[PDB]
Amino acid sequence: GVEDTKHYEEAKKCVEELALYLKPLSSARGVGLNSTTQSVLSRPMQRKLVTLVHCQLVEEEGRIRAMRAARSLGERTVTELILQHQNPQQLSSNLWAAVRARGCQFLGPAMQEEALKLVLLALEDGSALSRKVLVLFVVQRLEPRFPQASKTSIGHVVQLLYRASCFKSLMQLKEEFRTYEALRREHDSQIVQIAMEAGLRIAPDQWSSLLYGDQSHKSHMQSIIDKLQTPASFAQSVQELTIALQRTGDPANLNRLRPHLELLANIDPSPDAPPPTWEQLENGLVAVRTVVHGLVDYIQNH
RNA sequence: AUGUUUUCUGGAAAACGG
RNA sequence: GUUUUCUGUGAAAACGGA
Ligand SMILES: [Cl-]
Ligand SMILES: [Cl-]
Ligand SMILES: [Cl-]
Ligand SMILES: [Cl-]
Ligand SMILES: [Cl-]
Ligand SMILES: [Cl-]
Ligand SMILES: [Cl-]
Ligand SMILES: [Cl-]
Repeated sequence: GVEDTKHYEEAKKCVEELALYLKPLSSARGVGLNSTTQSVLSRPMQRKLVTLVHCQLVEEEGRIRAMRAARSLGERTVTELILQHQNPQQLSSNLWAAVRARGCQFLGPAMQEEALKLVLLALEDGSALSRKVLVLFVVQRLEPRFPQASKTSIGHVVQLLYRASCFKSLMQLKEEFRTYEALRREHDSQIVQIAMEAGLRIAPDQWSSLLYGDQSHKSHMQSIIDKLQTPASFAQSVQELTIALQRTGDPANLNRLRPHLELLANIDPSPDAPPPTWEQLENGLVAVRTVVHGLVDYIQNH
């Protein structure tokens, strides 16, 4: 076209403004005291900003890299927004409330492990049992050992495996889930998905505490989280931030960032992606400037 | 990072088959 | 080609020396 240069100039201006947030004080948490002048931008955010800033927008290859970098920055931004907004003291309560609202339940690390191993004792041979019969089998063995357990709560553990698509009036375990390691993984993954859909962001260390009551299942939880990551993850995470914000009313109007974030999520990150037009380059960089500006402002004020 | 872990990603050997 | 044992390389991600 002949607007190519003009698009370049706007794109360059966006990147210039973003680069200012990497300067030692521009993103300070608070200027009241030297001890609080640390940047609000996490190490991943700073890495991803440096990567974008380094893109040569005067070369096609540089423009392709800038779009990938804009997408990566925007996806991390949603996570940072959720994390800053998130109330650590209400986290476990919001998690179990989300689980229980779906008629599911996590009885606790020792009780849940036992419930699942009992389900396997009944079903690992391929038997197809009615729900009432399976629940009864589990309750008769579990309840004397864990008096807090009940027929109602075991039914909820069974519903969680059901909602996790582990089965198939009659319940039969899929062949792939007829071992404890496989069944437990799918169970754990379902809880993580419930948490994410509730707008929660929980790290592998805390997941290990919540689901296992120790710190020796971090890599396992990290594995689960990573297998849930797809190209659709960024767009869904935008909708999940919305849930998190509605839990408290969104006084900062973070919801205004939605269209910009959704534009970024629509960026095709694959290497077989056609280079961006100049228009797409400008729009993408405006969007990522707007959201990073949004994040920094949110943290510095809240 | 000559640090920890995770996701995706391609060769050796053993036995068998044809 | 099937099954088993053992193992490459690269890209990316989280944690993180801070
Ligand atoms: Cl340039
Ligand atoms: Cl470049
Ligand atoms: Cl919260
Ligand atoms: Cl829910
Ligand atoms: Cl629960
Ligand atoms: Cl327990
Ligand atoms: Cl713990
Ligand atoms: Cl671990």
